[PDB]
Amino acid sequence: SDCYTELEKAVIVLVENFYKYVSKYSLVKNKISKSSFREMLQKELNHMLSDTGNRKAADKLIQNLDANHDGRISFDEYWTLIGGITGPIAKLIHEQEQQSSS
Amino acid sequence: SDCYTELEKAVIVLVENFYKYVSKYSLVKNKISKSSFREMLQKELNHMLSDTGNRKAADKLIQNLDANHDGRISFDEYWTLIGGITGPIAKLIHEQEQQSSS
Repeated sequence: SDCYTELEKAVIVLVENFYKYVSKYSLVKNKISKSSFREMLQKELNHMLSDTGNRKAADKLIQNLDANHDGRISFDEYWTLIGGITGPIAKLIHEQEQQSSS
Repeated sequence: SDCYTELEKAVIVLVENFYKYVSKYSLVKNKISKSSFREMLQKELNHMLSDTGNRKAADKLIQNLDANHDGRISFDEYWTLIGGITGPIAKLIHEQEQQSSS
């Protein structure tokens, strides 16, 4: 009796927040523009973004990925883009759930 | 009135599921063993792991990271390790919460 850990439902929810944008197998034959990652990020990850710098740290990754990428999408592509925003604010996140020791 | 998106609380929860293992700033002077990632993964991400192959897809990353890494932990280290397990099962996740079209 197992509850499904928050982390684990969350790895499910992150996998859906990406796979919603393809038809199940379709990583080349039906796919988004990589230019929607940086835009969908301003809808589904909106509460840490306002400074706009956190979004500039998405758009830097787009161009870095374009240089290497025909649009054979990889599952690893989206995951390695999220880690380029989740970084400068990453300390600040852990410190917001505390807020009592700067 | 904003609710805090599941994805976004979940990026918080992932950031906590890592930073709980350092004293806030301490990434070199107080830090975990990289051998704890592959082990803690068998506790907090337990419901997709049983096959044990998904865990061998963690331990493969550890050895790849050791060759490059004194233990100056980055925030990006943990995040790029989670993507090495979240991959072969990644399609299977998106297919499980649907289950109605193989």
